Amino acid sequence: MAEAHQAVGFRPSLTSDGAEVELSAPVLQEIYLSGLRSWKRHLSRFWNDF
Repeated sequence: MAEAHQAVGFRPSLTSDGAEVELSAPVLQEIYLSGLRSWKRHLSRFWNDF
């Protein structure tokens, strides 16, 4: 009685979200990585001078 299931089966795997979050992490990660590559050009002055 303490433990019970709504249904024997489970909704479609497609409907379920495999990813832990879907805020936009994948997009954010790509933008951050791309920005870092570009950042080096802007950081060149500081980078050259220890």
